[PDB]
Amino acid sequence: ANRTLIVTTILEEPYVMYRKSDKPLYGNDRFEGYCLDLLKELSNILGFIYDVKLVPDGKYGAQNDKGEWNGMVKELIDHRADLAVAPLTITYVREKVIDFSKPFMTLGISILYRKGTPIDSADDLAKQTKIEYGAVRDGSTMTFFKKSKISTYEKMWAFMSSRQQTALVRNSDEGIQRVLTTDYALLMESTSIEYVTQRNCNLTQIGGLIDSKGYGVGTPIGSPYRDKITIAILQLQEEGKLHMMKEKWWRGNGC
Ligand SMILES: N[C@@H](C[C@]1(C(=O)O)C[C@H]2OC[C@@H](O)[C@@H](O)[C@H]2O1)C(=O)O
Repeated sequence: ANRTLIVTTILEEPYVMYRKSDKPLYGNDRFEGYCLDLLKELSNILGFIYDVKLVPDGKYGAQNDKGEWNGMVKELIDHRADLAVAPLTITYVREKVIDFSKPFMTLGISILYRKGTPIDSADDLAKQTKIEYGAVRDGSTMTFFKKSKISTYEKMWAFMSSRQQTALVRNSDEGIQRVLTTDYALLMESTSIEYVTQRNCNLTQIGGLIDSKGYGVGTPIGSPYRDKITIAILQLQEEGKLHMMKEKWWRGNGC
């Protein structure tokens, strides 16, 4: 408990954001959000100090054809970060190469679209071509479709990848702008959809959850921190703190 832990993260509202201030902010103070509040709580419970670095390449983490990982996942593999604290989705393929705490938040893939249409499910998207749909390129949602053996999701992946230049987007902001200004539905995690729909009363989640998973803190395989982090997350849940943090960043208060 002396060396400063390096934490890798990624910009994604309301998890991780640049704090605004009339005066200059330095180091960790530049960042705010649900995950920064979480990290602070974890650091208090476990008694460590930390240095927040964005993932250099700006990516969550995916495998290329040669099987090579990038993004926050690779930062951990290569021991360039001690922890990843982000909306980092716990997946089977990632568990092969990094360890995750128990989840601090649960979510599933769902659909962000506008209100007032006859679209009620992924099946409604899949059976037509007029409304475009896609996902953020190279994250867990995209990979879910790429790897699905379910007929509907296979059809959807065929659509997304055949029209990849338009259907797949670079980040959440691009995807939301597409929903706002074109006839487009974004495949998106339910937690992130909820943030958006609270802030724009024209937008809605369409249908239910397409899968069921969690965000967890990532560590390099074998890290002693992983189980300690799980214990801390369990404590925060027990204390009602995870609920309070969600309400602070999704609803409003407090503050
Ligand atoms: N959390 C995902 C990344 C991503 C997704 O693939 O869904 C990218 C971006 O997509 C929109 C929304 O789901 C947000 O939480 C982000 O999650 C991951 O860990 O790969």
